[PDB]
Amino acid sequence: TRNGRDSEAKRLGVKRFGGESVLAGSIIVRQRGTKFHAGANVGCGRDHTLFAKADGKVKFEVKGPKNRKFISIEAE
Amino acid sequence: MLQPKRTKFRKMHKGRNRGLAQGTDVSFGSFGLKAVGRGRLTARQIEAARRAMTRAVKRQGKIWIRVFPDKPITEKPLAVRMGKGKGNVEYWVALIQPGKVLYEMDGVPEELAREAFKLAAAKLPIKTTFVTKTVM
Amino acid sequence: MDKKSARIRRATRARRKLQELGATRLVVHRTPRHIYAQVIAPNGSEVLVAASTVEKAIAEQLKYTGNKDAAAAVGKAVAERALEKGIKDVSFDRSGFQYHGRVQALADAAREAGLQF
Amino acid sequence: AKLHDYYKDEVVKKLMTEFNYNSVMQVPRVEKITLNMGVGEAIADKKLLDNAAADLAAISGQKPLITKARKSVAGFKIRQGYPIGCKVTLRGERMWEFFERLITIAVPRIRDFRGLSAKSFDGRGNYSMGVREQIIFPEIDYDKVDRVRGLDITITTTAKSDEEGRALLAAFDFPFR
Amino acid sequence: GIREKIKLVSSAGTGHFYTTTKNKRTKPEKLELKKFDPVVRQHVIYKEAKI
RNA sequence: CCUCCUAAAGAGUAACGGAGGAGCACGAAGGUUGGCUAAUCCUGGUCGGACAUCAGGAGGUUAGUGCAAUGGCAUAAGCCAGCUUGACUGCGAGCGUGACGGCGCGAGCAGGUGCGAAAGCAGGUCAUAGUGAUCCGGUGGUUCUGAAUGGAAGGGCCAUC
RNA sequence: ACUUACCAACCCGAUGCAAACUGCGAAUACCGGAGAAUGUUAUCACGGGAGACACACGGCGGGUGCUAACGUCCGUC
RNA sequence: UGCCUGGCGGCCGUAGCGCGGUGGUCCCACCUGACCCCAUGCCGAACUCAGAAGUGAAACGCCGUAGCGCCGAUGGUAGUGUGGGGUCUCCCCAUGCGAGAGUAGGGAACUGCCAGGCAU
Ligand SMILES: [Mg+2]
Ligand SMILES: [Mg+2]
Ligand SMILES: [Mg+2]
Ligand SMILES: [Mg+2]
Ligand SMILES: [Mg+2]
Ligand SMILES: [Mg+2]
Ligand SMILES: [Mg+2]
Ligand SMILES: [Mg+2]
Ligand SMILES: [Mg+2]
Ligand SMILES: [Mg+2]
Ligand SMILES: [Mg+2]
Ligand SMILES: [Mg+2]
Ligand SMILES: [Mg+2]
Ligand SMILES: [Mg+2]
Ligand SMILES: [Mg+2]
Ligand SMILES: [Mg+2]
Ligand SMILES: [Mg+2]
Ligand SMILES: [Mg+2]
Ligand SMILES: [Mg+2]
Ligand SMILES: [Mg+2]
Ligand SMILES: [Mg+2]
Repeated sequence: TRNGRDSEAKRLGVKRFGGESVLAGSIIVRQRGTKFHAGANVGCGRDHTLFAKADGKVKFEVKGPKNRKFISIEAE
Repeated sequence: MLQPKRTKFRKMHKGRNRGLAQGTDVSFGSFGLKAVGRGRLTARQIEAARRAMTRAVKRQGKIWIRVFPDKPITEKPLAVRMGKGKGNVEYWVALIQPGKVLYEMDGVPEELAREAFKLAAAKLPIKTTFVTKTVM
Repeated sequence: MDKKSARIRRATRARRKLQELGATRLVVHRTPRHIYAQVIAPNGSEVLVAASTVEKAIAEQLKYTGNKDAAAAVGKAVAERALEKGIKDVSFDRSGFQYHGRVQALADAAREAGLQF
Repeated sequence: AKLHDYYKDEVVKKLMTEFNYNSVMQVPRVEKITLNMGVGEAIADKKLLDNAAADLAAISGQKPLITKARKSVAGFKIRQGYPIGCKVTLRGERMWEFFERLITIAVPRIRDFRGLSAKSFDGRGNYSMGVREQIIFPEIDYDKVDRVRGLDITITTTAKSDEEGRALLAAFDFPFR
Repeated sequence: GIREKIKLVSSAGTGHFYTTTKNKRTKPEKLELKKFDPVVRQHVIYKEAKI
């Protein structure tokens, strides 16, 4: 039947890019699935939000046999 | 009259018809009818041209149609204001960029293929050129 | 899945969690004929201590190399060698095998000998 | 136990000399015997499946597994998870004790028996056959059987070809055509 | 919708209660679960009652 | 209210633009420990067929996910079993997203709990819809208040309708 | 069961098409760090006072319409 | 020090698949037995325990081999930021950036810790 509907934009995406200094707890990426996976010092929330578990620099990296994206936190 | 048998979606955004063609070589027959222009070919134009060249070769040889009208075209009727939803699909076009080989032929002498293509070209809204098969 | 691949799959989750926690792990390997034990540093690329039934010094005082008694011997051996190098706190990695029989005998022996897990 | 001994002492000997294998481990072995009862009509009468299970349990001395519908199909009017049959996987002593009972007393009691087919091989050595009456098995009582049922018998072997698979069964003097 | 609100009351005597929903048709039996009672500061058995 | 495209490779972005879905469900369909791995095609097989159940081979997640879409998912988030109630109470470094009201994510601390030998995991469900401010009133609790005083009514505070 | 000037999915080779396809993938733009020069602090916070929430055309990228409109609706200058 | 094997990693197809060959003293595997520990919505298949009669058949490791996967220039082409221009639905010029596909070619991995067998 008729169209006309759409939902509110969920403001997902990368909140802190590579090199950015973050304090423990800071959301690095809001995503729907695990487009990025949690690496060293990075936690994964119930809505697959990746967050900092320790103060430091955001590091993006491709690891493993499945060539997956990982967000980690390097000490600064 | 050519048309997709089924489609994922009924209607499609207008879009643009920028760039040069893909499929610029006689890949199946000995001769071709290449587009030099940019435009849309309707399913009726494609058929009209196909009929002309077929009658010309007295249904000897083999014909290939390298284009397919997979683009749905909508239209608002008379006495209808703007808005109130996208119009209804009326016909199907194939976007044509300069270089597209439209039709291909083999099994006929060059002179005949040239005439058949001259006759089909007159049914088309865009400028064409006769092309021959090449070694690479 | 074939026996080996099926076992590695069974072992992957725990090993990734141990990697994440940065824990020193006591890795056990079992075979119909032999039982092995290695204490691997959190990096996973270097062995701190090891003991097995392929070792002439251990196999000599055992009836059969692939039984619960041999497993308890390998267990006592790693813990003793680990404690001589100051390694006290570890995490047991059953490596896809059930925590039972031979694997259990090795872990209960290491716990007895003084290893903390 | 009798036919496993017969395999070891006389069948291996026969096959090795027939195909000229470099190793004894190349010799086709009888891997497993799978008995299956496709009830199908259990959807109307649930009790019918239970009798098919109790029948299979008498034939092979082990509790049958009641197989459920893998996917729903409109053709037979069945929904996913419906008990639509029962199977038994036979291995070791029970496989051999059954294999002897099949050749020695069950298969000879088939109505107007002349010999089972030798062309019903899956193309990779494994043999598939089907019984029409379950009363051929002396473990089943004619006076107590509610209905006349049949079952599928599949002999899974380590044979690489049908030629090899044929020779493994023929060596057990399996009643062929 | 066809699911009703129910209260789980503390057996510890304290007025404390948890609140949940229940499909009264499919599951007619009274719901029993061990839950933490913040008044006695211990895990006690809780039993279903009307909301 | 939710999902995709339009949306111009951060976020956001309009139209009576193009397509769909929600206004629930689940005491297990939740937690944990242990295990398991689809679709589809070919060959063989009682009744039995294009398709039911059984066996082998190819295949390699195209399956599955309570439901729309998209992103995820094998270490499975998919499927099964044992034990269970973490579908805990108080809090919360630090963040995201909003004009605001709000909404969301969160390691960690305290008390108490379940599962596991243990490392550990659990503050519901793969995630994102499943909703209703305030007022007024109802029910239970309460070191609060109690118009001379002691009570009480009524009010507050906590829970909830 | 046998067979046919018909139709024919899958698979292989060849050829195209896609806003709601992607085993590829820019230019730009955007986020963060450091450094100089320049710029009447241009920046942030708090406080006093507003106006404004009918926009228009032109360029580029689009939706809609007929790649019609001095049309209509977004983005960006 | 060399060869061989097992375990745990790095790396994540130049590393994989296929085809051919090859290995059992040791290791690994299949294997033998199963009352029991423990196990099967049935089954000692798997999980598991007690072993050593057999075999490297399968698997696994190693060696070889460009049928496939995979990696992949140079040059040209497509696009595009800025400035300019035309016949302005689309293009062109100056400048900077510069794909994707295809072509030549590469390619039968490389590497660390520990342990065991053998040899000098
Ligand atoms: Mg965007
Ligand atoms: Mg953008
Ligand atoms: Mg679930
Ligand atoms: Mg698990
Ligand atoms: Mg069939
Ligand atoms: Mg415990
Ligand atoms: Mg008074
Ligand atoms: Mg008073
Ligand atoms: Mg201000
Ligand atoms: Mg207004
Ligand atoms: Mg306005
Ligand atoms: Mg405007
Ligand atoms: Mg205007
Ligand atoms: Mg075995
Ligand atoms: Mg071999
Ligand atoms: Mg370059
Ligand atoms: Mg590139
Ligand atoms: Mg390239
Ligand atoms: Mg390529
Ligand atoms: Mg070469
Ligand atoms: Mg050595």
